[PDB]
Formats: sequence, C-alpha cells, structure tokens
Amino acid sequence: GITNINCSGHIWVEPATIFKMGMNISIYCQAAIKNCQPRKLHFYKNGIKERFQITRINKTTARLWYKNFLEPHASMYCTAECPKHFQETLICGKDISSGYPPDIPDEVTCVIYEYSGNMTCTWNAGKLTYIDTKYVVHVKSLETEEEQQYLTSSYINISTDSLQGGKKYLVWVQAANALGMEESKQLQIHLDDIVIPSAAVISRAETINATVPKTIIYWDSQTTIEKVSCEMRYKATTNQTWNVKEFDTNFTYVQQSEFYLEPNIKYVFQVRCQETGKRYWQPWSSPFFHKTP
Amino acid sequence: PAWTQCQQLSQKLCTLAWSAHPLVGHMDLREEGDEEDVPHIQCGDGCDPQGLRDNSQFCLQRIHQGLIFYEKLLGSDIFTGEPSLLPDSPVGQLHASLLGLSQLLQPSPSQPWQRLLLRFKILRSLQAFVAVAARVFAHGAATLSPG
Amino acid sequence: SECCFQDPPYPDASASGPRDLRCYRISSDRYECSWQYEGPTAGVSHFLRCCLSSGRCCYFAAGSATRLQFSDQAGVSVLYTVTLWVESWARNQTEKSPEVTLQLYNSVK
Amino acid sequence: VAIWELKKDVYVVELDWYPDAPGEMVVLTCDTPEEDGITWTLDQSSEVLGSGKTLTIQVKEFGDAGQYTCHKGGEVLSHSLLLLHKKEDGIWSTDILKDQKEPKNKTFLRCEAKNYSGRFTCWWLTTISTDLTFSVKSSRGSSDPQGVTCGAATLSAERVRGDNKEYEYSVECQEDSACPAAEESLPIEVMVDAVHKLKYENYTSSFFIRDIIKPDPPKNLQLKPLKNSRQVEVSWEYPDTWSTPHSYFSLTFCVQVQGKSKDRVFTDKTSATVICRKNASISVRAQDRYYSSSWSEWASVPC
Ligand SMILES: *[C@@H]1O[C@H](CO)[C@@H](O[C@@H]2O[C@H](CO)[C@@H](O[C@@H]3O[C@H](CO)[C@@H](O)[C@H](O)[C@@H]3O)[C@H](O)[C@H]2NC(C)=O)[C@H](O)[C@H]1NC(C)=O
Ligand SMILES: *[C@@H]1O[C@H](CO)[C@@H](O[C@@H]2O[C@H](CO)[C@@H](O)[C@H](O)[C@H]2NC(C)=O)[C@H](O)[C@H]1NC(C)=O
Ligand SMILES: *[C@@H]1O[C@H](CO)[C@@H](O)[C@H](O)[C@H]1NC(C)=O
Ligand SMILES: *[C@@H]1O[C@H](CO)[C@@H](O)[C@H](O)[C@H]1NC(C)=O
Ligand SMILES: *[C@@H]1O[C@H](CO)[C@@H](O)[C@H](O)[C@H]1NC(C)=O
Ligand SMILES: *[C@@H]1O[C@H](CO)[C@@H](O)[C@H](O)[C@H]1NC(C)=O
Ligand SMILES: *[C@@H]1O[C@H](CO)[C@@H](O)[C@H](O)[C@H]1NC(C)=O
Repeated sequence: GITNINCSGHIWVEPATIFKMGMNISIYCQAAIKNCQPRKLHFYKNGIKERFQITRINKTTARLWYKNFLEPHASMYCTAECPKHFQETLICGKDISSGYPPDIPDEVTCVIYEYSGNMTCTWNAGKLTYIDTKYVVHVKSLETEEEQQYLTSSYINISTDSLQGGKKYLVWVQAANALGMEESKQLQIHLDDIVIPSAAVISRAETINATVPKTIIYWDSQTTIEKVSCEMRYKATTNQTWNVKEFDTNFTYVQQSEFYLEPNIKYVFQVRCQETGKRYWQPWSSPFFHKTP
Repeated sequence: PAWTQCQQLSQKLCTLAWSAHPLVGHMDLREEGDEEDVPHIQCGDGCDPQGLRDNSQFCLQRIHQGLIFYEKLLGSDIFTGEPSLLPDSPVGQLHASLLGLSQLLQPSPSQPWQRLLLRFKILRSLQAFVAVAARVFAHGAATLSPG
Repeated sequence: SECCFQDPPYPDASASGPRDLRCYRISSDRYECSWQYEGPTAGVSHFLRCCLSSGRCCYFAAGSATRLQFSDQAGVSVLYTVTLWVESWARNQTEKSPEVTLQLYNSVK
Repeated sequence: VAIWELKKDVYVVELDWYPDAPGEMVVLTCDTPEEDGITWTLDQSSEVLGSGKTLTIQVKEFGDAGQYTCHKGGEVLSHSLLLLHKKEDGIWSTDILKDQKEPKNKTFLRCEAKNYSGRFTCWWLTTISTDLTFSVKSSRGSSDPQGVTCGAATLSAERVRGDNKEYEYSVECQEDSACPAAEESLPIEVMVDAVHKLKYENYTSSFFIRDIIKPDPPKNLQLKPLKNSRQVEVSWEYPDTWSTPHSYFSLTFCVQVQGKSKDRVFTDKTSATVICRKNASISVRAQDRYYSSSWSEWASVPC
C-alpha cells in the first residue's frame, strides 16, 4: 500500500548478502508480475540506476555483477519495464553489507581501578570489521567452576559484586560477526593482583634560590592502598632521552621529590604508580612542563 | 489577517516538498499494490473557491487532518532511521513547517533499503496535497483577507 | 503495394534478364525486395510474383523500379515458405530471375 | 489464447506468432435457427469450401481473416468479421502506432490538459493513411469507474519525416463530473483500440490530470522602455484556456533574453524588467505555481 512495500518477486546475492569486502559479487533479480513479461530489467544502487555488467540471462531473471565491491553498506532494488505500464514495476530489494571476519582477540587484560568497584576488561580487537561485530566475555571461577557470560560491542565493566565465587578467575573473549567467529586464549587473574590505585597527579613545580637550585615537585594521589611503588620521568625538552627515579611512596601526605637540575631549560614530568609487586601500572600522567629560573 | 501566515508558510512548503525530491514522473516506479485510506482532498470537501466563500471551516478540517497525518510520518522511523536523514537537509525543515502550519489551524517496522523507496512514495503523495492546500490559502488571503 | 492474385499481362516464356533476387525483413512487419537487371532499362517493367502454401499465386506491379516494399497484409505469407522470382517485359519476350524460396519472417539481417 | 468479441459480429482471435506456427483453429457458427445445407462464402471469394452450420478453418495467417458470410437458400443470414491480434514471443504487436519517445521509451499514447477543467486531449502517430480505424473509451478508476466521455479520433496533423509521411490522430475527452480542486486519488484510464485492415491492436495509458497539465502560452505580451537605464518592462497576461479564478490557480513564469546568438529569470508576478540588445527577442513560459507539471510554450516579442 502506502505505508509498506509489496514485493512482486524476489532478489538474492551470491556468495551471500553479507560478504567479505573486495570480493566479486553477483546480484540476481527474478520478477513475478501477474500479467507482464518484462521488456527490460533495471538495477538501482542507493537510488541510482546501474548501466553496466547487467546481463539478461533469463526472460524474467537478471544478474548484476560487481568487481571488488568496497562499500560497507548499499541499498539494492530492481525493477521491471512492463508494456502495459508507463511506470517501472518494482520487483524487490535488499540491503547488502561488506566487511571482514574478526581477528583472534589478544592482549586480554582485566584490571580494577581502585574506587571504581567494577573490573574493567579490555582487549585488542584486531582488524577493522566494518560490519556489526559483537563480543562475548566469558568469566569462569577457578574454584566453583561456574561460568558467566556478558555481551558487549566495545569493552565492558564487570561489577565486583558479581564476583562472589572466589578470587581466582579465568577470562577469555569471543568475537563474532556475520562473516566469522574467533576466540581468545584463557587469561587467569587474581583479584588482589589486578588493582590499579587512583590517579596520581602533579600539582606544582617550585625552584629554590639557594646553594644548589632545588626543583621541588609536588604531586599527590587519593589512594587507600598501602604498599605503593611509583616512577617519575624528567627530560629536557631539547633532549630525547628519559631519566627516571623510583620511589616507594606513602600517600598519606603530599609527596615532595627534590631534584637537582640545570637552570634555564625546559623540562617534562610524568608519574605512574602501582600496588607494589602487582602486574599492572597506571598510565603515564599527562606531561607537566616547567622552565627553571 | 491569519490567512497571510498560512499562505506564506504553504508557499515555503511547496518549495521544500519539490526541493526535497526533484524526480520527474517517469522515474517513479510502481508496485503490485494497485488496490486502495490515506486522507485525500475528496470532491466536494469545500476546498473549491465557492466552498471557501460559503464556509471555509469544511476545507480546513480536512487540511488539518492531512497535515498531522503527514507529520506523523516525518516523525516515524521511516524518516529518522538508516540511512540517516539530516536535520538541516531540506527534508528535515519540512517536518517543522508541517507542524507549525498545523498549529495555526486549530489551537511500523521497516528495513533501511525499504525506507528509500517508501520515502519516495510519501513525498510524491505529499506534493499533490501541499499543492491544493497552497491554493486555498492564496485564494483566502486575496479575497477574504481584505473584506 | 498489394499483391494482385490474377495473371500478369504477358505470355509465359532468352538468356538476358534480371538476376540475384534478395528479400529480407526490414521492420517488424514491413519487407523489402531488391534485384538487379542485366541489360538496358528502357521500357522494362518488373513484376515480383509469389506463391502461397495453398497453391494460389499473385504478382506485384513494380513498374520500372528495381526495388519493391510491401506490408504483411498485401497477401504474401511470411510465416511459411513462398516462391519468389522477378519477371521483366521489355521487348519481344519475357525475362526471369533465378528462383529464391524461403520463410520471410526469419530473414532479419 | 482465447477469442473475444469486439462489437456486434466482430471478433478478435489471439494468435501466437512464430515461424511454422500451427495457429489457432477457429470454430465459427452461422446464426441460423435450422438448416441442413449451409455453404460459406468469404466476401468476394468464388471458391467455396464451407459446409454445414459450423465451419472450422485453421487460422494461421492474415489470409484466413476477413468477413466470413453464411447465406442459406440465397438469403444472407449473418456476417462475421475476424481480426488478428498478433502475439510475438509473448509481446503484443505495436506496428500501427509509433514510438513517441516522450517522455520515456514506448510511449504510444500521450495526453495533455490545458487546465484542471477535466478536458484533455490524447494523440498518437502512425505511418499509414488508409484502412485505418480507431476507437477510444475512457474512465476514472478501474474498480468502480466514473464516467468519461470521449469524442471521435480525427486527423489533426500531417508532416514529413525522412522518406514517408507521419500522420497524427487526436481525440477530445471530457470527464462527466469533473472536480478540478480535488486531490486526485484514482487515475484516468484511456483505452484505444486500433484496427489496420485486418490487424487489431490495443494500447493503454494511466495518468492523473495534474501530471499532464501544460498551460497555453502567455497572453498579450508587450514591451515598453525605461528611460533611466534603457531597460525594458515586459508585460503579459494569463492565458484564456487556463482555469479560473486566477487567485486560486496561480502560475509561475520564466523570462529570458535571446539575441540571434548563443538570461533566465523566474517570478510569480505578471511583469519583469530585462535588458534588450540588437535584434534580440524576449520570451516567457508558464507553469503551475504549486505543482511542477509541464511548462507552457514560449511567447516571444522582438526588442
Ligand atoms: C529507447 O530505446 C532505444 C532502443 O534502441 C535506446 O537506444 C539505445 O541506444 C544506445 C546508444 O546507441 C545503445 O547502447 C550503445 O550503443 C552504441 C552504438 O549505438 C555503443 O557505442 C554502446 O557500446 C552501446 O552498445 C542501446 O543498446 C540502445 N538500447 C537498447 C535497449 O539496445 C534509447 O536510448 C531509448 N531511449 C530513448 C529516449 O529513446
Ligand atoms: C567503566 O568505569 C569507568 C570508571 O571506572 C568509566 O570511565 C569513565 O566513566 C565516566 C562516566 O561514569 C565518563 O564520563 C568518563 O569519560 C569515563 N572515562 C574516564 C577516563 O573517566 C567507564 O566509562 C566505564 N565503562 C564504559 C564502557 O563506559
Ligand atoms: C573477480 O573476477 C576477475 C575476472 O572476472 C578476476 O580477475 C578477479 O581476481 C576476481 N576477484 C575476486 C576477488 O575473486
Ligand atoms: C528461467 O526461466 C525459466 C522459464 O523458461 C524458469 O523455469 C526458470 O526457473 C528460470 N530460472 C531462474 C534462475 O529464474
Ligand atoms: C561500573 O560500570 C558502569 C556501567 O554502566 C559504569 O557506568 C560505572 O561508571 C562503573 N563504575 C562504578 C559504578 O563505580
Ligand atoms: C640527555 O639525556 C641523557 C640521558 O640521561 C644524558 O646523559 C645527557 O647528558 C642529556 N643531555 C644533556 C645535554 O645533558
Ligand atoms: C487487449 O488485447 C489483448 C490481446 O488479445 C486481449 O487479450 C485483451 O483482452 C485486450 N484488452 C482488454 C482490456 O481486454
């Protein structure tokens, strides 16, 4: 009628309506008009009539062929010229998609930002998929052997409240789209070893005019974790090497690092911290510049 | 009076309707649904020049029903889903101009490829409706407005 | 042009005469017949004769022309085999072309 | 496939056309109440094979068609005219009419309307002049059709093409109860039957009145100078054949300057200002203002 399409025939695609990008494809259109043997058969891509690579193989069926189809989406529909009509007769249409099968997800990592209360699991998804690819995250307890699954489109936050059965778990990721499906290797975690303390930030940078110029660096974090190791990098912007110092800091008070440096040069400063001995670190803080007197 | 605002906005509508879809008649395809529901300006709906001099209330009752009917479609998923219709696109302005003009009178599933063909069908059927609507407003502002 | 089914105005009977009769289908329902004549064309009248499947035979008065067209309702059948030849009456006796017989419909070229 | 009656004692027989066809055997019956020695005579034909109340001849060529007559006892009882409808590989024959190519391919029937009044004129072309007969009937809608009265098909024009003459036929039609202001929902259906000698064909065309509207050229086109900058004020009027009133059936115009070599402006008003040049001509078209139908023809004046 007016609010719906009434197909008068059907259309199909080889190899399939969803195919690997860059492949040759053939689109077949078979008409089914009551009292009309079609004079000609047209194809439209995104409302644009196609003029090439169309062959009248059958009096009622037509084939459109594309070499190296690169569009990720395309709306196809075909029509028929009927002698008793001044209008083109709609046959049927179909949306075709192109993409790639998903890679085997690797670099699976699960961490718990301290006060976030939920565990953030990420991974490397691999090649571009272009098509709707869904990800299933499996979580299994090394103790009670019970397995939970979680669906997502990007990454996921899993609440620690749902992690009741033990503190040792196995985590792997399944990636799936129309063209394929792959699975990652199992990653085991210990909920005590995958915690990352709250962000550590640099406050100021003061230089003292005394015997030797001291560049005091003020930085602090709001973490309840006790055993914490940190690292700080400092380089002259003209230079291209990184100098680093290690500290086992106590965040009860704001930290003060005393550096003996050279005057009248630009500098850069970054910090990252971890629970001592644990596997994961913080990301490097945003670069903090400071010219000396 | 109020007839001038309805005349100016309807003038913009006929511009926006054809501007949204400049396809010619032979381009329009047809499908096996020959049999007939959609509100049309029927014969004797009081929208002829004599009908407005006798009583303009009858013609506006049908035009009001049509403007909210086609507005219901520009708000449907047909005109909002994939492929996305741009809001500032000339098709998007038609929606607000339809609701605004409708206010002055009296104070479902679909797949992305079907929407292209459906959108074509609605706009053409709308164009014939906006045409006769802009005629009664032009006649009203030129005859009943000065009085 | 319409095929008259009576007899030609000369007696039925030399080496000189027309030759190489070729007929094809020029349109969806119109046809054309071309031939050539060996000799002077002064006073020569050509007549294209055709015989149907029932045995009835007709003729076209071509006049001095060496090319004749006709529709599918002139009396000549096109879906079945017919017999064609050109007869020319210049002086003394009648002259004929080689015989050509075929189904006219499938002559599209 | 089947056979059908065109009018009184006139029949059309559908024939698949391919080489070496068997045709379709046809059973004809004389309209006689009682007879035991019926002979059959086709028009002039002296040779008479007809016998009995029913005669069956294998229709496989035009020669088997025509007016078949059965007269008993030296008195003519009735006649019977047989026409052929040529079907070729599933395609109905279209030899009588010519392809107009407008607006698209295979547009044998083309129709125009000078206004919304409900009067329209459909025309066609043909390459023959004799033994030709047309028959036009029309209505609005197919299910419950409304009344549409059509005149007679008549020769309107005769021109020359490459090697032959082209013949233009036309017919005038009027909707019995027309509603110009109404938004049309059911289309007009025009059906034309064509018979050339013994060959029958039929054509069709569907349209709304609003889509076939082509107004007549502008009326009373004149020019007048402007002393300030030697510009010209063009003035025209609405055509008489256009619908009334003009405050309801508005129009839009297009004004251009052409000077025997190689300028278009659009307006809704009935005048405009342009610039004239040497041996230049100003021309104006017309179109419905609120519906993009066909443009009018040009009305021109010299500078
Ligand atoms: C109406 O129908 C005719 C049918 O012939 C259309 O003619 C089309 O003409 C083009 C161009 O001649 C044909 O394609 C091209 O032919 C040229 C040689 O002429 C060649 O250079 C190209 O490689 C290609 O073959 C086309 O085949 C032909 N149509 C058909 C169905 O065969 C005409 O365009 C139609 N439209 C109008 C408005 O008349
Ligand atoms: C998982 O939780 C983290 C926090 O631990 C979320 O990170 C931030 O969330 C807020 C909204 O609550 C956003 O405004 C921020 O942009 C997020 N990022 C940062 C760096 O603060 C994170 O959004 C959660 N997961 C997902 C998929 O959203
Ligand atoms: C597509 O076909 C062409 C030749 O027909 C060939 O050269 C090309 O490699 C094919 N491409 C694919 C992806 O199969
Ligand atoms: C092709 O047409 C024939 C009819 O001759 C039909 O039987 C067949 O199914 C058609 N093939 C396709 C692929 O549509
Ligand atoms: C936990 O994950 C949810 C998921 O919506 C997120 O919104 C939230 O910021 C995360 N952290 C919390 C709740 O502390
Ligand atoms: C650049 O950094 C390296 C790494 O510590 C250091 O040895 C070198 O002295 C620096 N350059 C200068 C000019 O001090
Ligand atoms: C048109 O001609 C065909 C060919 O035989 C015939 O079957 C048909 O009935 C005619 N049209 C109508 C509407 O009857």
